[PDB]
Parts: sequence; structure tokens; C-alpha cells
Amino acid sequence: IVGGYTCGANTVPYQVSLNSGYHFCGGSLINSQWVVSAAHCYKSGIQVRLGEDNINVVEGNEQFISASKSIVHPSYNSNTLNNDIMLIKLKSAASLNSRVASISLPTSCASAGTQCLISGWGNTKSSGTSYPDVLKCLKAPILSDSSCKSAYPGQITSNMFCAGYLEGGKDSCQGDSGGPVVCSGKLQGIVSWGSGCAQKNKPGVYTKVCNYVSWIKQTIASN
Ligand SMILES: CC(=N)N1CCC(Oc2ccc3c4ccccc4n(Cc4ccc5ccc(C(=N)N)cc5c4)c3c2)CC1
Ligand SMILES: [Ca+2]
Ligand SMILES: [Ca+2]
Ligand SMILES: [K+]
Repeated sequence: IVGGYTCGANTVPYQVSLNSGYHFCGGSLINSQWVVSAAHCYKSGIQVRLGEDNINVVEGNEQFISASKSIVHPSYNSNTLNNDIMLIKLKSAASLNSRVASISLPTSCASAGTQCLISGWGNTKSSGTSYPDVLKCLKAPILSDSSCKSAYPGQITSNMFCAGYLEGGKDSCQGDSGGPVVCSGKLQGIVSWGSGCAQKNKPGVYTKVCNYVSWIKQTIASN
């Protein structure tokens, strides 16, 4: 997150860190046994870390649970990032508390201009590299589809939306991938891609979750 603020210890309780010996992507807990992240974050040997603030210090609220199963969306296209979503099932159920909570699936898509909260442990530099230890937060509005498509000609699909600032300075970045985009208390997006980070006229692109609700519900019920 570029141009964000320090959220504060367990302020985004559904935020998950995917670890494979190091943090490599964010995720969102949708229930005691399932996490939603991006298909581009797919990897073997995933450990899910819940209730994390500072990823390099154990402050005692953490729950480290191995993944038993990974399911990348059937139509995921690594070339275009269309359908950038994966489900991750936990070996054992997480213990929900004030620090570890699940986020609800959206019942409908959100409108352009709706304010959202994006979070993660990604790079905080527009151009440079500086990874934080504590979770960063950022408020950003959903952009109009026209603005999104104008910004990335021939690359935006109906499964994507843009959020951020056209004037740049604030965005998600590498390290935030797979992370939640929460608008009006529902998971509306997943940090997917972009052109650099916080650049003028290059907002963040997010997987449009509301398109995936029956897929998520059905997949979960059968696994
Ligand atoms: C050909 C085509 N249709 N494309 C559509 C868009 C897609 O963009 C991509 C595709 C793949 C990768 C990729 C893979 C490994 C490591 C870093 C990679 N990056 C850079 C990358 C990755 C994640 C981001 C999250 C947020 C932001 C952001 N500004 N908020 C930028 C990111 C940049 C990519 C950007 C690939 C090109
Ligand atoms: Ca801390
Ligand atoms: Ca910690
Ligand atoms: K990334």
C-alpha cells in the first residue's frame, strides 16, 4: 500500500497473510475454514497467518494454519489476469475472535464512487521498494468503468474494476496481491494488478468479487 496509513493491530480482522517461508500475498477469511485470494498468488506449501499485525514479530494473537487444498478459478488466464481468484481451505478451522473475523460475500456489485478499504503488507513506495512490517490501510473509491478502460485499453474485462486515484499517490502495490477490497462491509475486490504503483492515470485493478459469489458458495459446499 502506497500513501496509506498504519491500520493498527487487528483493525482488519479478516486480513490474512499467505506465507511460504515468507509473506508473499494477502488474502481474506470468508469463514472458519476458507480464504479467498488471487489465482496469481497460487503456490504449493501455503501456510495461512491470521490475526497478524507485524509479520516479523509474534505478538501472540496469531494463528498459523496450513492449507489443505487450493482451488484456482477454472477460467483463470495467467496472461490477462481475467478471473484472478483462488480459494484456500484450512487444515483446521480458525478460531474467530475480535482479531480474527470473517468478511461477508457481497449480495450485489458496488457502484462507482463507493468508498473502499484496501489493506496489505505490500511495497509502500511509488517508485522504490520499501516493505512494511505492519499492515497498511487505504481508503479508495471505486472508479467508473470508463476511467478504468481508458487507462488500460483492451485489458479490462467485466471481471475487473478500478479503484484508486487518477491523480496517483495512493494505491495498492506488489506484496498486496490477493488482499481484500471491502466496500460497505462486503468483500468487493481482490488486489490483482496494475501499472507500477500510485502512478498518475494508472489506478489499481481488482478482481470483481460480486461476479464470483455462486462459484465461491458452490465450490466451498463441495470441498
Ligand atoms: C497481456 C495482458 N493482457 N496483461 C494484463 C494485465 C497483467 O498485468 C500483470 C500481470 C502479471 C504480473 C506479475 C506477475 C508476477 C510478478 C509481478 C507481476 N505484475 C506486476 C504487479 C503485480 C501486482 C500488482 C498489484 C497492484 C498494483 C497496483 N498499482 N495497485 C500493481 C501490481 C503490479 C504483473 C502485472 C498482465 C498483462
Ligand atoms: Ca504491532
Ligand atoms: Ca505478528
Ligand atoms: K504481487
